[PDB]
Amino acid sequence: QLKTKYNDQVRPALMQQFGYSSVMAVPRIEKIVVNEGLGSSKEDSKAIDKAAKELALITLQKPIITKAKKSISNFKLRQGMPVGIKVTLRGERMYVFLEKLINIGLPRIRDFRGINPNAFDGRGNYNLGIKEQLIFPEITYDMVDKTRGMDITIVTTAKTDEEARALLQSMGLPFRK
Amino acid sequence: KRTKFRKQFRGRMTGDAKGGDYVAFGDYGLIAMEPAWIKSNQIEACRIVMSRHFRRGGKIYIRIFPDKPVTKKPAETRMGKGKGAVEYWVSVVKPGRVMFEVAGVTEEQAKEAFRLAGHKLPIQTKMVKREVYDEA
Amino acid sequence: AHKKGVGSSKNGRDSNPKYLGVKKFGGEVVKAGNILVRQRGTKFKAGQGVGMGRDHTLFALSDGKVVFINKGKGARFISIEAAQ
Amino acid sequence: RRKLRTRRKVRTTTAASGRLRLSVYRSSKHIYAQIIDDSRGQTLAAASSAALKSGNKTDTAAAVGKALAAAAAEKGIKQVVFDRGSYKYHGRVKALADAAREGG
RNA sequence: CACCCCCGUGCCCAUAGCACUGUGGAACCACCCCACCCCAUGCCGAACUGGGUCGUGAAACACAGCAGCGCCAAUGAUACUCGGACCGCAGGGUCCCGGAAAAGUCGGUCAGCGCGGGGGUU
RNA sequence: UCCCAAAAUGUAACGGAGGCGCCCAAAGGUCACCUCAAGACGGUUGGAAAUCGUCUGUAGAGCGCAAAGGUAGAAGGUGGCUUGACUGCGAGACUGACACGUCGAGCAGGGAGGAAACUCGGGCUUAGUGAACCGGUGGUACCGUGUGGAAGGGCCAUCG
RNA sequence: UCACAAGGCUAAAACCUUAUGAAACUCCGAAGGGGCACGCGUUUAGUCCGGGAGUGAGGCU
Ligand SMILES: [Mg+2]
Ligand SMILES: [Mg+2]
Ligand SMILES: [Mg+2]
Ligand SMILES: [Mg+2]
Ligand SMILES: [Mg+2]
Repeated sequence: QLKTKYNDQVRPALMQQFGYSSVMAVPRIEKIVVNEGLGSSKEDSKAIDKAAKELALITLQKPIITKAKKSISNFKLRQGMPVGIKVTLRGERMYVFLEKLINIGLPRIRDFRGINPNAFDGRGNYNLGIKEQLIFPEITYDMVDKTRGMDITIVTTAKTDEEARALLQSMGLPFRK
Repeated sequence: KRTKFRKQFRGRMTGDAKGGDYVAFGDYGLIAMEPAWIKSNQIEACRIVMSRHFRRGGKIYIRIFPDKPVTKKPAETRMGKGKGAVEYWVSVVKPGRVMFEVAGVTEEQAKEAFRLAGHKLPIQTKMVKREVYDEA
Repeated sequence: AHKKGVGSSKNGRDSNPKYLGVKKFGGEVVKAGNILVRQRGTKFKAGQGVGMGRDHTLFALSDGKVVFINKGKGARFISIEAAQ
Repeated sequence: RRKLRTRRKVRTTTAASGRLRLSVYRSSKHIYAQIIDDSRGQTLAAASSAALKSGNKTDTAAAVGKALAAAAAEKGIKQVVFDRGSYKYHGRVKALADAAREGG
């Protein structure tokens, strides 16, 4: 699935849109990092298992339990307690989850007009903010307990935001013009 | 005056001025000719004296600072431990060091303002001006 | 028994016997085993034919002549260059 | 990372051993499998694959190990110690050793 | 050391390092490519690891330029000081005689000496 | 442990500061792999640090506790397998008035991890300690009051 | 690392120019001192074994 439409309409288009003398100088998609940041306010031995079920169905990968950096500050801060949940996607698994988004995830969002187009990770990388969860194809209230949100980041081989933004739009990306 | 936080107590020793130019900041300056311990209240006297003389401006640079604890005689003793931190704070001042420098005021408006300040100091001094170019 | 502290604050009698330092110097005929240095960390790291004890102590493996290698400062070595 | 070669190299305690070093550049499909004497900054044997391999690239695995074991035996190199780069000692690299271990 | 060059490895840990500009590709090297199993990711072939071409030298590497930053750093004079001899009630200071910094300044550098294998001089 | 301590060691005071009388069957052995604190920009709980992402990044982190030395080619951080946190010894040193205290290559018996070179007789090191006397317990079968046993003793080990 | 002087700057931390203090700060770093080898020299002690001690209040510069 996909990969060829990524070439056909983006790869030669960019070499004409810009002035790339090589097919390897042309920007790519390194990885899509999915990060769940529960805990702190949701410190439950039950919530850790709950987030895993929701994630291992959308991405179809086992999620790592990114523990606390042993920080003992004034507020609720301690040693090695489970706090956040991470899932790194590359290749087919990245492309399957990315396609599940532009075609199914992204349009099926309430209050949707697009995503913030401003210069994100200055050195050509994108960071997506998803305020909800009950908007995804595998995410339904019929098999879940409550309601939440999540964070996703796009890593591109682009040298600047200028080259990164274009690569995303031609790939299919809604912008609030 | 006194410092914010530190170690508590110290010691004592002497030899010729290390880091004290002549110009920088101001036009005219005041220089120590004898080695001493300049008390906090001793400087606070000089500031006030010079301050009054200039009325408005405050173009006085206090280059010295009491970064040094001194101890004292509770009443008599000797039979017992180390002495009270809280006597006074001092700045070790060796000949050559600039303690004070003035800006914007005239030659005489400074000769006199420093003369008054000298009378509040435990050591011989001298007034200075320009031609001090090591680093700027 | 009063509410004041069991341990009175502000002391100073406290200190310890304490030893250390270099035992054999650059250009010395050592026997095997002869300690060349007593140290805390690795001021001097073990060189050619010189063993390092549990407490970073540096001892001779074979008889010879002590040579010190000061690699720019930070990396220091003691080795043995036999007379045989 | 790059720490891996220096880690494996430093743990190969040089002249204390007396034995000779056996490098391997299994990064490409072109080795170097050099025999280096610790003391003198000199290479004794060595067997590559760049000039003639017979088509093989990761299959030549034993061949270049067998070639070296034979190449060393001529000079009388009997006592040796191996040193991988970041190479986990499993395929292409484990062969070169198992072929030298059996090849003399 | 025929002259160049590339891959390994070394003595040497900044006079060897970084940034910025450039030259390099079908010899070498990298990415790349797919990966079900050896074997592997507290999640993912990013990494290790396995099977190979093209494509592109992009990124990385290699070489070359340059003194903007780092790094090295004089000479002169000084601080200090062994020894000798003195001043001042004291803090402190001096003279002779050798040893002599640190900082700074002139200025120096975009390294140098090896072993092995590979590829070219149509 | 640091300073005093006068760049070898050592050095006093009712001189200046601070900690110890433990802890860990993994926080040990070994073999693998991993690399930190912080800032800037960007992102759902959040919005001061934070779970993530990309740049900078000799260390500004970490090392069970005090500090100093030390340390990323790891002593830091993960895992697999394992108890060398062994018995018999100790060439040669350190250090002390002695009594103590420390480091130790190598040899034997049996092992442990590793493919292997090898490494291991506790912990990155420097604190976590207590002579001797009398006695408790496990082993050993050396003495044993005419003789053979036994009581009692001795010898290893270890507890108070 | 801790302390600190005039100013810039920004929403004060940082950062920049000018400027300092340090037993428990150190990118540096002497003169001296210590170990070892040699004696080109000049000297005259030392070490070990055994007998007998006294001294373990020191004082000034
Ligand atoms: Mg310098
Ligand atoms: Mg002299
Ligand atoms: Mg003198
Ligand atoms: Mg006198
Ligand atoms: Mg002189």
